[PDB]
Amino acid sequence: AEIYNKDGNKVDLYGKAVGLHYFSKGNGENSYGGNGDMTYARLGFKGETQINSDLTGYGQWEYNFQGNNSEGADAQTGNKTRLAFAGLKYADVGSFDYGRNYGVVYDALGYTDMLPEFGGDTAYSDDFFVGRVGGVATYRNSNFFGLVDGLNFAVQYLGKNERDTARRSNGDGVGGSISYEYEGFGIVGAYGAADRTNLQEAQPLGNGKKAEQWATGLKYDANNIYLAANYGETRNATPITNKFTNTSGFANKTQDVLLVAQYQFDFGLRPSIAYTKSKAKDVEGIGDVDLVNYFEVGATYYFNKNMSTYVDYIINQIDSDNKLGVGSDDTVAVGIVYQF
Amino acid sequence: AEIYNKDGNKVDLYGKAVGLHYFSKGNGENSYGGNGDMTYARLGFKGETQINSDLTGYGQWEYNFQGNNSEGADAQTGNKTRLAFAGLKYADVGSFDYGRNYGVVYDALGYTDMLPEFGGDTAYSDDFFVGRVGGVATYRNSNFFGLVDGLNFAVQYLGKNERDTARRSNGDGVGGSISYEYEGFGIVGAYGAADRTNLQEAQPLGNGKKAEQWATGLKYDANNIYLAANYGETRNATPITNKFTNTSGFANKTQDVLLVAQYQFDFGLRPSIAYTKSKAKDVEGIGDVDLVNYFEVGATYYFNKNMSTYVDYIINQIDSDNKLGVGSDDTVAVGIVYQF
Amino acid sequence: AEIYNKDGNKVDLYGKAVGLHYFSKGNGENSYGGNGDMTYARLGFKGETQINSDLTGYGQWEYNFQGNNSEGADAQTGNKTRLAFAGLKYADVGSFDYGRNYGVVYDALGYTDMLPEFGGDTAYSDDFFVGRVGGVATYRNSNFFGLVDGLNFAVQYLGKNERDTARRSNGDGVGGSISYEYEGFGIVGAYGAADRTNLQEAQPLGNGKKAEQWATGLKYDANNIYLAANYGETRNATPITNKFTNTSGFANKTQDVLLVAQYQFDFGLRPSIAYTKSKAKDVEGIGDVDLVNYFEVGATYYFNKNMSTYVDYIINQIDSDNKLGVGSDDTVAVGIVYQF
Repeated sequence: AEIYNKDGNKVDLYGKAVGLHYFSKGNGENSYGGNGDMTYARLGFKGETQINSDLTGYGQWEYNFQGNNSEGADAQTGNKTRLAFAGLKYADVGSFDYGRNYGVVYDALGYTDMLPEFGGDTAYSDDFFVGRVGGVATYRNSNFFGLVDGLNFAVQYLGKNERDTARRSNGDGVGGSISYEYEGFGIVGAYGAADRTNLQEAQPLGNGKKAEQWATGLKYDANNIYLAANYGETRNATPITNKFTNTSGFANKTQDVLLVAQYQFDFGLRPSIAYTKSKAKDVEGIGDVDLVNYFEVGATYYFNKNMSTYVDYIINQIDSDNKLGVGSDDTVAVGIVYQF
Repeated sequence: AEIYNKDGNKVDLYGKAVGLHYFSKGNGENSYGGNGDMTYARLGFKGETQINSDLTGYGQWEYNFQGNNSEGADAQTGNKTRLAFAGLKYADVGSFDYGRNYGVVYDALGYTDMLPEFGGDTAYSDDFFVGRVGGVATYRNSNFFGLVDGLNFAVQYLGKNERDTARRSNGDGVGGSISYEYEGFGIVGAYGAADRTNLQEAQPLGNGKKAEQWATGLKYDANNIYLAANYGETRNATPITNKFTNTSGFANKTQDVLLVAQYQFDFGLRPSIAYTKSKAKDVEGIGDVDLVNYFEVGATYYFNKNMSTYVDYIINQIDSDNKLGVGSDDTVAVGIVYQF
Repeated sequence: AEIYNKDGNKVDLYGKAVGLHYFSKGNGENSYGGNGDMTYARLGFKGETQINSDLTGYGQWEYNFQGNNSEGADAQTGNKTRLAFAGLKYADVGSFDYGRNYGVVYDALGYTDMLPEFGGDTAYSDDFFVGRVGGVATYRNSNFFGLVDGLNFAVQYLGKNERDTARRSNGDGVGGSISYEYEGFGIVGAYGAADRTNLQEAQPLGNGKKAEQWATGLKYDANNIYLAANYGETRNATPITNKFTNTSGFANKTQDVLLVAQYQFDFGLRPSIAYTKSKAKDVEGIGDVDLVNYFEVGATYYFNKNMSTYVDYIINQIDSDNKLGVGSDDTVAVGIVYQF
């Protein structure tokens, strides 16, 4: 909501409350998304200030508050800042921001990250360029300097983040993306590469000094229809766990595909169908193994721009024999959302 | 404060800062409420959107920020989300919300939870139906489908929350409440029952597979007067500790009474008197033992709807011999509050 | 931003997003400010309500959200409430607030805490009267009861805070400050003294039962110029670490000086030069040793009241032989800030 607009500065305070539950058999330990209460809230602000006719400054901060914790010792489980960045945008020259922000490969992966609750499986947080990540400098360009309608490109530098776990760490790297959109159609490519830290190199799973991620997308978003596909591959980038040996690391190689189809009826119903598969290769001790493999059926009803509910069912196709011990059971999410 | 109201959606951003101190003898270790700085702040939003003439959607999120922690290693002690839920309300049919919300037995216990700082002793957080708790689905009905002025009822399902401590866990359960209010008078009953988790069943204190809580209330709230009483009992629900053996569990049985009387002078003074007693029975190794036993005198002055101060004194009647090692000393709280 | 103003109550919701990076050689382990992403955000509210013609009530809460953490296990590192207090102000009689607030010796140290990113080295958090601290009661007086233009004084009681570390603890104490400002000139003195806790007395570094801090300031702030100096000394108050022995405590004695000079050009550039030196004496096993010793050059450009960027370079003069193992390398910070 726009809670302040004066002197060329406008501020957006936003947020939501999501009542959310997952249903899966038994513990949910052997399932796609687990089991139980998953309620949470969000709070964020995004600001935009007019410095002059050609120059705008902006910033944004976004936080996640889990609402499925006690008020006791686990009160903080899963809380975090999601975004925190400030930047400048000039004319048709381009924009630059720094902070915690989306890695550039998400420019492609965004095409399919459209499911009510699940999906966007390969867009991992703190995983180089595929998702939200800290210390990223990003240059963006709209309509090629104002010369080409619908053509955008982006260049991003990722600072080194040496953390106490290999999962959330990374070395220095560079990536970029390019996209063209014309009258309903969208196409996008993105690539990123970066050094791995010594801690990542010390993990049992994943072998190499460099990490690489890329992905391409096609979409059609005209009127009430939404169709999109993504394809991508990664080297030493995708985080994995062997539940049998309690071993952790990254996948030497992955190949992923994501498809989504949805339709928005004017009366508020938005049915959804999707497919996602992420395969890993050359995993030490395992070889080839599916990481994600499922169909999705679901729907969201929008009462309005502020209220909605949704069901999201995961027809999980990972088999009970999966060599990594990836969960084989289905998961369904039901939720009710208030946002401003 | 209503910081946004447009297009049928209104948003309330609220919060307060409370400068608060407790005074009790010595360490305060042997006292009712402890000793020292107890300053804190709150932040929350509650939203309400008009979907149509008969349908409203709504959500709310509420957080506690302790202000008596250092900026160091204890920076987070006692911080938590208090409420996080969204729901729909239709005509006279009723309302439904899901998320972290008040257990239905609080519909009764609310009558006496009216003291400036203390009181509401049996309304434990994450304790089934008596207080705030996660994963609760709640149906509410006002004026019996629009047919009976002042008659309300509520039905609530509590999802299982299997946490890492028995204190904050619970199994599946169902509860409800009914209340009738007419011209100053209020009466209310509520009951709740639920399964206990294996972790709760493994604790030294408390024996049984089921937990049960109920309570009834009477109140008079006309003009400047406020009088209210609560009575209630619980089985395997009330959390307790034996300080001698450092043993923890739940009370097999409790019987509780809460009384409050207050008067609001037009010039802003609101004097308060209260009595609270919570007895436990069949406690392993102990038998019968008082958990809470005190009189309360205190007062709040309201400078206005935004500013107030208060003193709250606890005449603690727990004896120095208390078999559980419950604190025997008095406690007084003094506070100054800014809220919006 | 003033997001609500009605019925004599005005509320300020403010905050910022700061994209921030530090550059220092190698690990940055041997440097002044370290190395890497240092992005963060702030959120706070400050409220002011008219109780009557002579009486205003007020409160404020301020929180720090680090934006250089993963969304994983370190998600919370460095997050905290900075301020949380409420108070009343009456006529020319004075104001009183309680909560987490600035220690009174900061009334002096504020003169030089003016650098873009660094500086204000001796204003430690949770360090008695020099910085933000919990459970402080503060009386302030403006213009000597309305009798003396520019003369202010303050008296502050510090409640005991017995925490789990000696660093963030303190005993009871009292301090005050006095300041006089006339047409660009400012002068200020402040003193504070307090008991030390048993935990502080048990630390290897620092010997004594009492802690003491004082400081004086002179400044000139007319037009576009800013000049200020501070001098101060402390006993058993300044927190220190011996990196060689991994020993911790407080400095028996410190003597500190802080100088700053800045100029604000009308077109938005604000160049900055500074000097800071903090020496410790009678440190067990060491004797005399510099804690801080550097020159600062830097600048901030203000695009407007909402947008800015800055570079801050620390010419670190601590030598590589420093007996405490204080970092000897330089550090430069670059940042881009959006605030409302």
